Amino acid sequence: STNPPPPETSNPNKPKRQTNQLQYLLRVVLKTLWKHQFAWPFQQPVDAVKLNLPDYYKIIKTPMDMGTIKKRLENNYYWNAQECIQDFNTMFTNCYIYNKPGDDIVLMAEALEKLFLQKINELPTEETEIM
Ligand SMILES: CCOC(=O)c1ccc(-c2csc3c(=O)cc(N4CCOCC4)oc23)cc1
Repeated sequence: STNPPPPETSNPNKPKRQTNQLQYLLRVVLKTLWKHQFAWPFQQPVDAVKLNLPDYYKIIKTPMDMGTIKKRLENNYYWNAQECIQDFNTMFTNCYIYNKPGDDIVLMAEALEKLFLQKINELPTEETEIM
């Protein structure tokens, strides 16, 4: 068709780790985002073939979505919280560079992003490890 396989969520070489900030991201930030009115387009990888998105994978070199992010959180895939935050920003900016400003999907991403920036500002200022 063809869609690339979902992004990796497990790191054999890359070391596993957990912090109170990654914990807050999973148990609070992502839980709030997941039930937003506009979460559903971002809950799984973009099926660009079924959606007939021309050149989507030529233009979007790093596909990203909240289902991948959630599983990476559940797999301690991230070293720290800022790494998780980068995947969220990649998901939002993917949508902004691919679509006309002000389109429906862009409005949905913008509203999710606005909620996301609000919740990540509740993150503990100090990072502390977890077993
Ligand atoms: C089977 C039903 O699922 C959906 O309705 C669905 C799922 C994911 C997306 C989505 C996520 S990012 C993104 C993008 O960057 C651009 C497009 N477009 C643009 C051209 O109009 C059409 C959707 O869609 C998406 C959109 C709809």
